[PDB]
Amino acid sequence: IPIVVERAYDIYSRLLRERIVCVMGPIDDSVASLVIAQLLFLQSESNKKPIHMYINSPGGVVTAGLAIYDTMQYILNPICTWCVGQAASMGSLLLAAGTPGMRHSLPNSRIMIHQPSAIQAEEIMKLKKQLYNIYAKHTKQSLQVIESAMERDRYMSPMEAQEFGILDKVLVHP
Amino acid sequence: IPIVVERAYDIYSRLLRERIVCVMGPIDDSVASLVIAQLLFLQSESNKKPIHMYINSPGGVVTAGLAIYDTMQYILNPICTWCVGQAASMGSLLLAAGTPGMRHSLPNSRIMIHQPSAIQAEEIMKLKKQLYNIYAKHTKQSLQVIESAMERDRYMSPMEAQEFGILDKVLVHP
Amino acid sequence: IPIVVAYDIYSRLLRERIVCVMGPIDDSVASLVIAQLLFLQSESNKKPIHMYINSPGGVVTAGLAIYDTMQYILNPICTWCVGQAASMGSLLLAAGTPGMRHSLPNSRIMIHQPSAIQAEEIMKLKKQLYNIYAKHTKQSLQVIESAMERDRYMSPMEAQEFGILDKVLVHPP
Amino acid sequence: IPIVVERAYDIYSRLLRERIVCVMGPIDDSVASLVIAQLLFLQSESNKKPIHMYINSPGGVVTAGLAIYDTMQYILNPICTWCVGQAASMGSLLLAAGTPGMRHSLPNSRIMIHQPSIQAEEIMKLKKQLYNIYAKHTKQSLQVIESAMERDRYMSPMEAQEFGILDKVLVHP
Amino acid sequence: IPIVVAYDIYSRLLRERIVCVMGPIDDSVASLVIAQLLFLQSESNKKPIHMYINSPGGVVTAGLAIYDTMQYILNPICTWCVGQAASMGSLLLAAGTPGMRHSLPNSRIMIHQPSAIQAEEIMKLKKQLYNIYAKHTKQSLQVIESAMERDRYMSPMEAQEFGILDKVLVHPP
Amino acid sequence: IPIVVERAYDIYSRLLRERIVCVMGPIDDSVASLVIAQLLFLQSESNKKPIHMYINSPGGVVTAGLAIYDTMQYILNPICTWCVGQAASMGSLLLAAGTPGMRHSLPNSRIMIHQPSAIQAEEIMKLKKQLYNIYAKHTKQSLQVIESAMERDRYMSPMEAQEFGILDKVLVHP
Amino acid sequence: IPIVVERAYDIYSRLLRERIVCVMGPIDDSVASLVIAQLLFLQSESNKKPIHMYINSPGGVVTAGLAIYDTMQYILNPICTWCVGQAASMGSLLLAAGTPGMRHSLPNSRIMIHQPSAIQAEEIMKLKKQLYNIYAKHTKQSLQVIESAMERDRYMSPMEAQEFGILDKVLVHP
Amino acid sequence: IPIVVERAYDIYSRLLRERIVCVMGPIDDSVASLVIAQLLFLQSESNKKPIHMYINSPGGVVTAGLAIYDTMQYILNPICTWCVGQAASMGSLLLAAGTPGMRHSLPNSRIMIHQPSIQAEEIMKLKKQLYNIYAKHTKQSLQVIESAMERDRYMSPMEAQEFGILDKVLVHP
Amino acid sequence: IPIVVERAYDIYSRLLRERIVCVMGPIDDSVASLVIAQLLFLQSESNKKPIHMYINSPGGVVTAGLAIYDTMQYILNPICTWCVGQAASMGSLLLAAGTPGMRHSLPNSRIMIHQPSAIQAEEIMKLKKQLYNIYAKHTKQSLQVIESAMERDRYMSPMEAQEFGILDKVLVHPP
Amino acid sequence: IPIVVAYDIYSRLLRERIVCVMGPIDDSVASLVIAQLLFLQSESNKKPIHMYINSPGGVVTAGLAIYDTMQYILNPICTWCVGQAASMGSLLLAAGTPGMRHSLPNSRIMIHQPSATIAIQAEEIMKLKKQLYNIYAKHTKQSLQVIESAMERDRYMSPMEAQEFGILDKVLVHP
Ligand SMILES: C#Cc1cccc(CN2CCC3=C(C2)C(=O)N(Cc2ccc(Cl)cc2)C2=NCCN23)c1
Ligand SMILES: C#Cc1cccc(CN2CCC3=C(C2)C(=O)N(Cc2ccc(Cl)cc2)C2=NCCN23)c1
Ligand SMILES: C#Cc1cccc(CN2CCC3=C(C2)C(=O)N(Cc2ccc(Cl)cc2)C2=NCCN23)c1
Ligand SMILES: C#Cc1cccc(CN2CCC3=C(C2)C(=O)N(Cc2ccc(Cl)cc2)C2=NCCN23)c1
Ligand SMILES: C#Cc1cccc(CN2CCC3=C(C2)C(=O)N(Cc2ccc(Cl)cc2)C2=NCCN23)c1
Ligand SMILES: C#Cc1cccc(CN2CCC3=C(C2)C(=O)N(Cc2ccc(Cl)cc2)C2=NCCN23)c1
Ligand SMILES: C#Cc1cccc(CN2CCC3=C(C2)C(=O)N(Cc2ccc(Cl)cc2)C2=NCCN23)c1
Ligand SMILES: C#Cc1cccc(CN2CCC3=C(C2)C(=O)N(Cc2ccc(Cl)cc2)C2=NCCN23)c1
Ligand SMILES: C#Cc1cccc(CN2CCC3=C(C2)C(=O)N(Cc2ccc(Cl)cc2)C2=NCCN23)c1
Ligand SMILES: C#Cc1cccc(CN2CCC3=C(C2)C(=O)N(Cc2ccc(Cl)cc2)C2=NCCN23)c1
Repeated sequence: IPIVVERAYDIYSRLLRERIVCVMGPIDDSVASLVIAQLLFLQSESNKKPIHMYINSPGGVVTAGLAIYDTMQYILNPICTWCVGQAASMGSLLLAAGTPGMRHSLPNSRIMIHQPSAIQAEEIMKLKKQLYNIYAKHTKQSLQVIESAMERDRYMSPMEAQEFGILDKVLVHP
Repeated sequence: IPIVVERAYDIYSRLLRERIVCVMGPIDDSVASLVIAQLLFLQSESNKKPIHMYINSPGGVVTAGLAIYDTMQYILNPICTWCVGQAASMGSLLLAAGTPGMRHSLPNSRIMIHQPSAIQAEEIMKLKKQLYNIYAKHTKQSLQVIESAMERDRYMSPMEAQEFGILDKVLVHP
Repeated sequence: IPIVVAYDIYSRLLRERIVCVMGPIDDSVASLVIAQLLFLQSESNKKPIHMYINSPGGVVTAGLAIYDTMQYILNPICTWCVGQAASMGSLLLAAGTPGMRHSLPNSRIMIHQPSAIQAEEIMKLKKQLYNIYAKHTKQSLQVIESAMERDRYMSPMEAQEFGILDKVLVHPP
Repeated sequence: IPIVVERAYDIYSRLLRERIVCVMGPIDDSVASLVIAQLLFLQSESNKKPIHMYINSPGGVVTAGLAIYDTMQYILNPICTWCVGQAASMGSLLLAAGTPGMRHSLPNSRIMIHQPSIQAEEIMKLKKQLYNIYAKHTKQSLQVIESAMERDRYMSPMEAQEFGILDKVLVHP
Repeated sequence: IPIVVAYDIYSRLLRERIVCVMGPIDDSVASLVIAQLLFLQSESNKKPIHMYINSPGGVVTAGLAIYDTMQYILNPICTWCVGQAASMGSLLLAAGTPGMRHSLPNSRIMIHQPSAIQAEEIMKLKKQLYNIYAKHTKQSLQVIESAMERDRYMSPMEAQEFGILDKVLVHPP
Repeated sequence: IPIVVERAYDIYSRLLRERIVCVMGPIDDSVASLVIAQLLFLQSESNKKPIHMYINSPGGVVTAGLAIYDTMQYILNPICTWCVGQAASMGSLLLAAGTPGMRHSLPNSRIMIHQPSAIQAEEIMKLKKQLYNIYAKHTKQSLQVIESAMERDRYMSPMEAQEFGILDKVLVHP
Repeated sequence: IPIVVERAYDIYSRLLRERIVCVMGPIDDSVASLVIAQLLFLQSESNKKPIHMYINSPGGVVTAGLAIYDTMQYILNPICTWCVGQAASMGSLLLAAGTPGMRHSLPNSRIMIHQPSAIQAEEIMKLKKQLYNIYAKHTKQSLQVIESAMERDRYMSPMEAQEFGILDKVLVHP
Repeated sequence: IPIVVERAYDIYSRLLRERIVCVMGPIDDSVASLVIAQLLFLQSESNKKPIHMYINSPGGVVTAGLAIYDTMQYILNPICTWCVGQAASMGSLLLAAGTPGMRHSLPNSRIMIHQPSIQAEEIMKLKKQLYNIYAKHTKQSLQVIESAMERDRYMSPMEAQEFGILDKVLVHP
Repeated sequence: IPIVVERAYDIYSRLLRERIVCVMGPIDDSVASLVIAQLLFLQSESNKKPIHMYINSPGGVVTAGLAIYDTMQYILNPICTWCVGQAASMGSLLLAAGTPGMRHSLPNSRIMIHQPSAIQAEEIMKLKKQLYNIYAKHTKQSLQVIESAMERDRYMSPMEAQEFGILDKVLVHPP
Repeated sequence: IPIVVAYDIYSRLLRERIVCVMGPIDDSVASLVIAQLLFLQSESNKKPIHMYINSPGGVVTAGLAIYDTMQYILNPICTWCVGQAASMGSLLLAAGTPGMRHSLPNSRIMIHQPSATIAIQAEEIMKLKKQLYNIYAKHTKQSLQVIESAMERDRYMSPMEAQEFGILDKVLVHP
């Protein structure tokens, strides 16, 4: 990982200085802990300067993704979400959880809300319903529209995602 | 692990200077030794200022969880416990052992006191009864209610765990 | 391992004169524990050292090397058990200074030994353990021998009654 | 496995023709199914002729050993148990479960009723089933069985005879 | 395994009343050797059995199970060592009928034992071996004990002098 | 393994009915037990008819080679040894231990008496001297000539091994 | 492997009844022992009925291949060799070792005399020279022509092999 | 590995500043190179100040242990050897090679000169080098060293003192 | 790796500051590139000052051994070779390749010039003959003598290696 | 890796304008060698650059990337072979600037390519081989047919034979 200088930082530390938090790759408890630590640090530096979440994630552990979601809801800051590459499963929940008006995608990204695939059947569906309710709330779709949509094994383009309510804006340049 | 200026710390060192101790992931002896060392250290800086324990944990080794528990009870400081993600098995014992009035969860966490399925049968039950007595004391439920509940292979929402006495506050914002 | 203020937290512990024995005891754990005991003795021959024990046991000869160093140095040694002290773990707990052997209340202590050398050597080593435990608990050889045959754990108060430790502590005295 | 002629038979088939069932090596569901099939087979050939069970086992899966134990008790035949090598844990339960007066060991065998090492309550429910079985067939009290089982040790055939696990120690026919 | 005239060659050996003990001894080797000894006894209680031993040793309790069966049956047993008889191998060689323990001239014999159970059990097993070896070599316990401490092999003639075997054979007598 | 009619045998059973014993590949205890069983069996069919041992072997376990050797010396039969391919280490000891006048090789075989580089140092040398004495006896070379030759990490042609006394006849045709 | 009937044989046993010996695949000591056993059996059934060796082999252990060669030279029978697929390294030596006039190849086979790639440098070259001398003898080329040719890492077609003297005949139908 | 301050030093660097060289765990070429580098370094700082070698080793590669032995003999410094835990095989050779009067053990250590378990002649040439080294430093005859080394056993520090491997058994400074 | 004292260094760096280069363990291309880098650096610091090479090795890759050899011959510096533990196969070639009069062993070392047992047969012999010519040259023995001693799978003591020409002095203590 | 005075020793070599090509060539080695060559060119596009080669070969496309970078930069490039230069290693050796390609005396050089690459179609493997034929022809000044016949031969050359063939200019013992 390369070093940059004005002051020396490895490049990911330099991104944190810009108020950017990276969510790349599968989400597990360790990624969630490092993402949460950064969200709370950046709020500490300022309650109202926007925070940017870069998402390129195929998904990951549901409870770890919900821990990130709950922290995003908890801090006061506007949070801008940006999808590069893809946002599948828990990645798309975090993308849709950004501050309204500030959820973005680059033009070739792929977005999926279908969930892939130790605990009991009652617990798996309780978690499933929590996802149904988060998605309904942030997309402004009905529970039934969410449930039928998550049953489809397929990706959407940024513009379909925009029309469904996961995203507000599709980019190309600044 | 990103670096943050304040004066250059990795972000987990910065959490500790905020008096936050992280309990993420399975508990084993090496997790316990690190958590204990940090609790004693924060006590030595100040025996009055509260300490905050952040818990996202599926449980782990019982004796190592009991070492953390005993240290929490030993130090003078008030201890605020916070659940994000999940607090299951020993994770939820540590959450319930926070200072009364100061046990919290974020809204989408999942809490389980049922214990997961080399020592003798007498020893396994002796440990199990040590857990029954700890949970009964911090929830103020009777031993028989703790015993029947832990037989249920379940998971509870934050609001149920509040009513049961595992925690005090379910918060969404500051 | 976090950094405190510059100091990684385990080096800060050593600055308090705390030596940690967490986990299976083998030769390199023993080499590090011994290095630390001799270092702390050279800082002050008389100031107490604190040994934090959370351990399932380990290699007998490595255990006896730590034991021999503990008896060698001039310092008083406070032992503290958290979590557990099983097998060689509990030998090191029992070997602290008379009056300064402690446990927190939910610890489990065991002196039974779990199940390459000849049979005569295994028995010689076993009798060295019987003699060490008899000396520091003040029990007879026969009592130690019969107790070590029972595959069970003791609570802190029962270990206190048997003579493995002196005090079960809930809060700071 | 060599063949013996009389008709051609592998040697283990010859033994079963002798009314001998072998319980060798760890007990698991597979072993239990084969042992049970053989006990039931021999009963259907005659529910009066004795059945011989040859045991050389370190033990194994408790529920699999209980399945064999129950079948032994269910069939009408007298059952002679013979210990060669060792009978440890479930091994020694099956040996002690033979028909009274018909439980034997060769002279250099080792016998252990200590058990080695699913939810905590279920582990003790199973252990209680073993205490009740050992008490019934040895005629010791429950308290004597429990103390004996926490001792991590083997017995000689003569000690196991005194305790009630066996009736006879042999040398020759 | 070739076929001779119908008979695989190892079954033809059993027809000569030869039982092979080749290789590490474990519980299934012992179960097969015992099955064969009892089979051959039922063919003729009095006809000699021949035991071919080429073995580095193995599990002690499995070894003692074969030993106990050898002493149990009525038959005389000729032991023959080819290649080697180490540890439990050499116990079974020494345990043949007095006068009928043999070796070919380039065999190596060892009674030293190589280097999960408690230390007391390992010593009990070791003393059972001392008593077996003392009985069949006619040496005192002290002599057996000192010899087993030496990590070395003996030639056939030295094993003959020590009492492990009776005859070193080059050609058919 | 093909089957041949004569009355249906696999071809290795047919070799045995011709009084041929195969010693192919590394020698270990299980090879030795099978070779010994066949030598005794062929002796029991007839103590006078020659037995033929076919050897293509890089050597193997010393004690197992010595068991075969001792059996060869024990039985009454003349034994013809034949080397094709190679006879190295214990393989070449068995070749040299054939009945005098009846040791052969095919033309392109390679023969080595040098020994390849858990027991004590005294035991390893005791075994080594047992081999020195066996080779000296069947080649009728002196102990010191056998000792220096075996130090040479070499391989010899059939004609050299004839001159050294390892074998008697090098044949191309009947 | 399927069974055929007039009399039941697995198909490879039926091939042996036709006096066909298969050398397929890499040549090691085990293949050589089974090939040798069959060559000697078939001579036993008849001293002068031709034997057929089918070769599709990338090569293998040199000493094991020389053991097969020496047996082919030893038996009295005419031996017809047939190459299908390929004959590389030791496979091509066995192909060229057939009775003159009776070495054949199907039209798409590939033939290589280049040798691919524990013993000392002196031994590797002694073996190499044995191959040089066998190839020179059966191809009627000079040692120098063989040595320079084996240095070329390349396959020949059946007709080049015919012209070089490895083969006598290239087929297409009976 | 914790840091100690005076300047920052990992604890093993602090020990070397004390003129202490650690020989822990198996001896191989890597360990030997580091030990040798340290002995030579300490000599260059002073060829008179004693060097202390702390040994807790089951042994290891003979030639690597001989490299250390030769360096120990080569440097001019007095060398104090200290055994904690165990000194077995090459371990015990290095312990016995300390400067006379300066060879120590803690009280519960175990010491073995039996060696555990390339061409046969070369294995004995090496073993002969070890016999000569042990005879020189213990002052026993070659015949006494050879018989002692074939016994598969450990000695206590007091026995090893009688034999000439050590001079002093300690408890405290 | 322990640390030693201005300035502080790991002990292997401190060795190089003394002009000591270590060849411990099996010789492969990366060991050779490191030893070579160290030889050429030491030559640039002083072209005339001796370099010391410490050898405890069982041998290794021949071409990598020869690459060290050629560098040792290339530099202007005198090179003292020291054998502790063992110098086998390529290790003993490097030991013999030190400056005449400066090749040493401690007393209990074992020395072996026998080579242990993908390239063609002709290349293996080409490389073996290069080893014969290097050993002949630095021991002052004939080719035939070197060829016959290398067929023997044995080790030499320091004193027989001395008599054979592989080294000059067996030392027990400093001078 | 030892420190010289702070400076790990491989960084000290880069300060001498030496670039090391040790061991097998793959994309990561090529990236690091290219980075170093362009670095040294930016320090001075006239001071010679030194490539040390001890290599059995490696991935063709990654060798060709180094070759093209050597040809692209302006500096004179001296190539030095120690140990061996096989397959893509010998291409790089031969690609140094004329008059400046060297070998130490016991090196082994091979232009035969071993029987690497993602697996590829038959026409692509031959297209690559013909790229290597051309590069070797241009720098050895041999005709394509001599190059082709020579690479068919599975063998190593000595340095003096490599010098006659046009792969290197100078074989040397000392400086
Ligand atoms: C897992 C988790 C989690 C997620 C959302 C909220 C909380 C509640 N927690 C509860 C407690 C708490 C909080 C916030 C806080 O944001 N800060 C300031 C701070 C934090 C981190 C850094 Cl690096 C710098 C500054 C804080 N300083 C003392 C306590 N405290 C948990
Ligand atoms: C395992 C364990 C364990 C758990 C709970 C209590 C104790 C008792 N122990 C007993 C001894 C003791 C203690 C507290 C202590 O809290 N501090 C101050 C300190 C500690 C760590 C750090 Cl990083 C900084 C400051 C202390 N300084 C000397 C001894 N000592 C053990
Ligand atoms: C293995 C071992 C071992 C265990 C217990 C005692 C001894 C004897 N040893 C014997 C020698 C000795 C000793 C003590 C000593 O404690 N110190 C001072 C010192 C040590 C380490 C550190 Cl970090 C700082 C200071 C010491 N300085 C020179 C010699 N020396 C061994
Ligand atoms: C698992 C199990 C099991 C164990 C103990 C008793 C039963 C009850 N069972 C109940 C049913 C039953 C039984 C006996 C039986 O002993 N025999 C005769 C028989 C059995 C086996 C063989 Cl080989 C030959 C003959 C039987 N013939 C039909 C049904 N039947 C189960
Ligand atoms: C484990 C074991 C064991 C070892 C030594 C003796 C005994 C006692 N056992 C005790 C019982 C017993 C025996 C002998 C017996 O030798 N035979 C005859 C028989 C056996 C096998 C074969 Cl193939 C052919 C014939 C026998 N027939 C019914 C019971 N019975 C155990
Ligand atoms: C291991 C071994 C061993 C090696 C060499 C000699 C002996 C002595 N032994 C001693 C005993 C003995 C022998 C020969 C014997 O050759 N035969 C005839 C026989 C054997 C095998 C087969 Cl298939 C067919 C026929 C024999 N029949 C009864 C006993 N017996 C051992
Ligand atoms: C390895 C090998 C080897 C290769 C070439 C020749 C020999 C010499 N050998 C030497 C001895 C010998 C031979 C031939 C022989 O061809 N036959 C007839 C026979 C063989 C096998 C089968 Cl199935 C059927 C018939 C034979 N009958 C007794 C001895 N004998 C070895
Ligand atoms: C392997 C090895 C080996 C073992 C025993 C003696 C020798 C001879 N060698 C011979 C050469 C030699 C020596 C000593 C020396 O002890 N020192 C001083 C020094 C060494 C190391 C450190 Cl870290 C600091 C200072 C020395 N400085 C230059 C040459 N040199 C080898
Ligand atoms: C692989 C290799 C190799 C082996 C033997 C000789 C050469 C020739 N090479 C030829 C080129 C060359 C050389 C020497 C040189 O020794 N130095 C000075 C220097 C080198 C390294 C360090 Cl660390 C410090 C100083 C040098 N500076 C520019 C070119 N150059 C190679
Ligand atoms: C893969 C590749 C590649 C290979 C050969 C040439 C080019 C073209 N490239 C084209 C671009 C380019 C080049 C050269 C350049 O040599 N330098 C100077 C520099 C480079 C590296 C370092 Cl570490 C320090 C200085 C340069 N500075 C900006 C752009 N640039 C590619």
